[PDB]
Amino acid sequence: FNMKLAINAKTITSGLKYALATGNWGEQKKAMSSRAGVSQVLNRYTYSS
Amino acid sequence: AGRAALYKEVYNVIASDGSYVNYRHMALLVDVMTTQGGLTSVTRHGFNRSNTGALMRCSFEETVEILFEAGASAELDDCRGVSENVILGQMAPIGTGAFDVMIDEESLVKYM
Amino acid sequence: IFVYQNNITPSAMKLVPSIPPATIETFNEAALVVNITHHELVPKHIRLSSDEKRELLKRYRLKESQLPRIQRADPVALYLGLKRGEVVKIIRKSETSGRYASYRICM
Amino acid sequence: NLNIVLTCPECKVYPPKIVERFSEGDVVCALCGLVLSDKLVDTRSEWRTFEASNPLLDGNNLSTRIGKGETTDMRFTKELNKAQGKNVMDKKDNEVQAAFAKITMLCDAAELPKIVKDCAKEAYKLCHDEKTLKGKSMESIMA
Amino acid sequence: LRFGEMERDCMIAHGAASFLKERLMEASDAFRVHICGICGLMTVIAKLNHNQFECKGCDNKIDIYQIHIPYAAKLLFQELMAMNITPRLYTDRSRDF
Amino acid sequence: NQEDSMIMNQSSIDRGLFRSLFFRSYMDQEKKYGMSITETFEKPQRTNTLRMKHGTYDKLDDDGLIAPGVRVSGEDVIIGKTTPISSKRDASTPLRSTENGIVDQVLVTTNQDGLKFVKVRVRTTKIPQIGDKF
Amino acid sequence: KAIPKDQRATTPYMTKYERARILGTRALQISMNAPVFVDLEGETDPLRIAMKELAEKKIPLVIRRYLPDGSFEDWSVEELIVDL
Amino acid sequence: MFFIKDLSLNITLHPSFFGPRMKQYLKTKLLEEVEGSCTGKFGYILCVLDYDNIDIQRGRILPTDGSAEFNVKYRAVVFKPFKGEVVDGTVVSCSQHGFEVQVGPMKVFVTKHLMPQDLTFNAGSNPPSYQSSEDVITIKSRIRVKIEGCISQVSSIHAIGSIKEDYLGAI
Amino acid sequence: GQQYSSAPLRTVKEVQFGLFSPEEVRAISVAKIRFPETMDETQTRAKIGGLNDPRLGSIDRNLKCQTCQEGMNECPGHFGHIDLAKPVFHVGFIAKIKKVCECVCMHCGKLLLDEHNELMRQALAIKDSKKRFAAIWTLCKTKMVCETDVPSEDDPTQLVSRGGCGNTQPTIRKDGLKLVGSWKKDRATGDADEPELRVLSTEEILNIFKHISVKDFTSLGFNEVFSRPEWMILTCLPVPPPPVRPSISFNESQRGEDDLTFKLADILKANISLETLEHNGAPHHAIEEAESLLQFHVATYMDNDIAGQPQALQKSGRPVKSIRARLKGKEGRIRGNLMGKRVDFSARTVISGDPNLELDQVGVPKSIAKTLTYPEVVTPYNIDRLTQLVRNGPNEHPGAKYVIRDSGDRIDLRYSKRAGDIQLQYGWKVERHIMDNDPVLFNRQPSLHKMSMMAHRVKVIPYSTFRLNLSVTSPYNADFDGDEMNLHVPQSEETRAELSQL
Ligand SMILES: [Mg+2]
Ligand SMILES: [Zn+2]
Ligand SMILES: [Zn+2]
Ligand SMILES: [Zn+2]
Repeated sequence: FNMKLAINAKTITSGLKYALATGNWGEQKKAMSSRAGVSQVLNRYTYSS
Repeated sequence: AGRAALYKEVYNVIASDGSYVNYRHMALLVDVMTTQGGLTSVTRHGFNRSNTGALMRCSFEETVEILFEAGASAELDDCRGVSENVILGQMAPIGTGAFDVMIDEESLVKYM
Repeated sequence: IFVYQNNITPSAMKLVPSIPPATIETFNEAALVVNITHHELVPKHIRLSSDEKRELLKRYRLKESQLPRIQRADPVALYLGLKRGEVVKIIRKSETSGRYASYRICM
Repeated sequence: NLNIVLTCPECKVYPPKIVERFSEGDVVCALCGLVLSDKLVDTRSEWRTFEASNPLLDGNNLSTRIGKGETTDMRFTKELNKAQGKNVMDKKDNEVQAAFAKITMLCDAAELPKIVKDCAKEAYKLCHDEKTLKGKSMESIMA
Repeated sequence: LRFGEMERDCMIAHGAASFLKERLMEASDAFRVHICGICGLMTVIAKLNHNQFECKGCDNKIDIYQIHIPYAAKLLFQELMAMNITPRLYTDRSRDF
Repeated sequence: NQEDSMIMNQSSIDRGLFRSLFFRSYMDQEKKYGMSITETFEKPQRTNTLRMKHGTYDKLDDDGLIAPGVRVSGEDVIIGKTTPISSKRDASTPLRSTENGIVDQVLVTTNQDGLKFVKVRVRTTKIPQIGDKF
Repeated sequence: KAIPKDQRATTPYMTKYERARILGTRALQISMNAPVFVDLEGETDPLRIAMKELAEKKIPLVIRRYLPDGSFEDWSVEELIVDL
Repeated sequence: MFFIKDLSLNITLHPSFFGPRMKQYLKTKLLEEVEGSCTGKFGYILCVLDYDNIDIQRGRILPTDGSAEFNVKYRAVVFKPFKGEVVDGTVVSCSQHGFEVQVGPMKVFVTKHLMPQDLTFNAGSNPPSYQSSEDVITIKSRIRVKIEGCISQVSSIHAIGSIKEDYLGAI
Repeated sequence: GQQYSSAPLRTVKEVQFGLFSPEEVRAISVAKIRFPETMDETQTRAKIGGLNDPRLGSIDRNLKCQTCQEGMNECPGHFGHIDLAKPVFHVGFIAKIKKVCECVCMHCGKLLLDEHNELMRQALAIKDSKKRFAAIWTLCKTKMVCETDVPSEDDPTQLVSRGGCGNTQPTIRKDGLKLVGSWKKDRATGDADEPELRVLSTEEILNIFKHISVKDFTSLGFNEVFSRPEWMILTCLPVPPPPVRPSISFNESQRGEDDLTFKLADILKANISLETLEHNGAPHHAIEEAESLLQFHVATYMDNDIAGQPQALQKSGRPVKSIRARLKGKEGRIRGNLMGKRVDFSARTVISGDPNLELDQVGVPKSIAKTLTYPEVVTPYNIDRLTQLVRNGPNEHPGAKYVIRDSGDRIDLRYSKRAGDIQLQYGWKVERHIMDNDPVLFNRQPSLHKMSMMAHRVKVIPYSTFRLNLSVTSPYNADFDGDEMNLHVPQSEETRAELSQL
């Protein structure tokens, strides 16, 4: 029972990276209904913005 | 009386907002809903389900479910609607295109 | 015409179209208490003759399809005992022309 | 025989670039200064995620996998997930697919890079075919 | 820019029949097909160069016409066909009224 | 100044009233398409490169980038790229046609997996004009 | 079927649409180097030429006025009243 | 065969021609378009008959454009060949494959195989001929052919024909 | 341009809708379509004699389009066919098919009611093709027996014989793409209690439909020429050409196929599978299992948004764009490519007011005027002027962009080596810049008014905004808080007249 073969790191790593990036808060590249726009690019027009 | 009440009602909605629309406009709408013999609604159900052309009906709301039925009923669109000629990219039979223009060789040879 | 108080059994109603060319009409006494034709909103309907109709269609280059239609069951179509094919000439007042004549064919 | 050309016609040069233009299009020669068609084909405007597909082994299609909240799959999910699970038995469906799925599991676990991590798995699919003294062990050519 | 539905309406209201035709054809979409006179379909193998016409299946090398329609309609028609529906296009009438 | 429009002191505008800096950043990757096909950063030659941009490529140094400080303009080529397939098609990045300015800074890097990619900053100064909202 | 001249009943006056279309058509033809039926008193714009031809009723065109049934009444531009 | 057919052609005349020599130009353009013409439906439209009485009718002015359109009703002599028609003609070309026969406006070709067995190709002659035990068929010879079938080809009609059957061949 | 064809130019006067007879689908088709493979003659760069261009349409800037040639900007693209292993329902009719079965005898193919029933002869009388079918159904649905003898048109004692067959009619209900019947039965006068429960095969429904009398089916909606009911069930599949489902070849390891090309390949694969099953030892229940897979792929291809059924999905989790869905919405082919479309000779910018413009004029920015063009015909009247704008060229304001020769080919004044020494000829067209006093369509969207689109006189001016007279603000419903407006340029003397005159 080789440990490195057992636990797939990419599962949680890219699983969070997907949500945060795209914004479809759910698993994963097969998302719907998933809630899009949960994560979005921070407005940097003005400081108040 | 259905027509007269229907106009009265339409007129009120406009005049309540303190607006004026000339009679004829409201009259026409009221008449169109009427002519069939009852109260034909300005909905996918009412007008859009009449004997007009199939492409015309399909340009509003029911599109594909109208063209399948158009197929199995072997409909024939006489292309008199404005919708049809627009889909077809031809000069519509409206104002400027409501008549035809011909050269007369008689009058042509008369002026020279 | 048969003016009935409350009802006419479906047994009796089956004898209505049994004796043609003669025609039978059923009117519930309760409807007739008030003459609808007398109402503000109810304009003059006039039944046209076979010749008058023929002329209408000739004068406007019409097929019966192209005419506005009065429904057979219409309160006024009933009052006038209009038959399918029969045409009415409606004479209404106009805020536009004073008097406007429209026509309706029976359903 | 397929011959495709944009030769100006008036002053054949055989042949030169005619411009892609910026707005007008049609590639008018800087020679006869005429036209050729109307273009009307924007290649920059490819199908995004919003349909495009980048297949590396054969041709990808897909089936079923229903999940749209309209009417519940329940009975029908199992009707179709079983029915598509029967079909992946007709003509040696297993082999390439098993190899590429087991491939993405062994690499992901050691965190191998996708850009070239996937590149070598294309090499395996070229090595699994052809019959040159493989003495194939599955694990061996995987290394 | 988009000369959309509501803009079509204004043109129809104005009675600008030819201005509309232009917007929808010359100014956009406009395309030319060859159709068959028997089955009003876009079937015609126009080898317009050798001046050969043919609508095999009709065996019609004679009764053929050309029409100017918006390519999206040529598309729409091909689409309706793929879906087993026949939008037969005829250059003459048969109904009157 | 009727119907929500306003009049500006053109004299004040000259003195710096409401001017602003503007920086846009263009990016590009040198992608690797499998075992053999690799995009390249270089100045494309029009004889062996297909579908070139009508814009000019002269402002490119032989590494395929404009050096920072050069003034650019519409349709001009900031980043030269080719996607070899056979000799090679043109995959270059031109400046937006509706804009212009001077290149502010240009940086070269590799990413998480080590794909060469380059970021180009372009600076303009936007001086209050007519349809400008306030 | 075509209504006889003696039985024509449409307006003796030219419609806005008719006039706009005649002017459009003549101007188009004039612009495609068609023969001009009037003295161009220095005129160069084909619409201003068209206007001039219609002003003197020297336009050799006829309006085929279709009726909803399919029949029609033909009217000469020379004979149509231009009160517009 | 060779028919007289009543036909009509729509012509679209530009306003510049709305002068007195209008009918003259119409009758002319008609002849340019129709005469010489070869259709599948009607065959070769050879000669327009009764010039002096060509019915021009009233030309309808085409609305957005200036031009008038007339349906010029006329009458002409046509030649429409048929399968089964026996025709007389002069040989034109002759090769190892057969020989073409000119029948008025059209050429009818006879295959080496659609002739009797006795008639054989002779390359060693000026011009190349077909030789029977009794007959000799070459470029000037007159032949009676049975049309086997026609092909409506653009601006012409061509046909295949036999001289194998009884009462056919050289004349 | 687009080359000349000797074919007569005509206008479309009537559109005759109908269904495709499989005979016709086969007859039109220019290719068999045998393989779910796109192109790639196994790792190659040419189309496979199997799916897209087996003999079919042409793409990729290459003529090869089966003798037809021409290539892309002329070829409409011609259809292929696919021969289906077993009949399948066309998803759209599925219900009209059901209703037709409900009206006719599922054994002899004869109308359950006729001239003998009074209510029937009455409904049969209905002139409207749809209303009569509607009425015929509500009557015939209820009838669960094909009658041999019915009471005479006078006496109910001596029953007159109509058509034969005594068979009991099933109670049909749909089980999504499948039609299943429930036959009333008899067994000791009662039964059902527990009836005969069987699914009606496409083939059996097809056969009954084939036997429906021309007079009978004509009383139902159907037309003997253009739409026989037998043509609703799909037996042959018209395959659309690449134009309807474009492909794109990016970079030798990237290639994009259209969702339809995917959906087709599934239909094919499912077909090839079921064909092998029937040919081999037919395991009955393993075949009908493969049939209702084929049924799904064909059905989901025309419509993917089906109620009750699972959607066909495309790897990325997104559902396949069916044909229905391309026509459907606003942004569909109808609402968004035909009834409204984007156009050339259009221009848009921020509007601003001007007390110095005349009511009917419009301030046009120099740049906008220098882009928008009017095609003017070279004529004795304009020849000299036009030659000057040509000389002026594309960069100077009153200049020109193109010269259109009689020959059809376009001269680009921006690049032509002869842009200087260009000598005009009567009849040529000079595509010149928009100039002061040209009529142009000005519009402010929404456009709920005829006054929301009005014709203005051009006035070329500096600065990037469209300037309008203040009193013309109200009809458009514009202000200068950041509003933009649309400008359309007529291209014909006719079109211009329309604007200026109406
Ligand atoms: Mg505003
Ligand atoms: Zn055909
Ligand atoms: Zn083709
Ligand atoms: Zn029966």
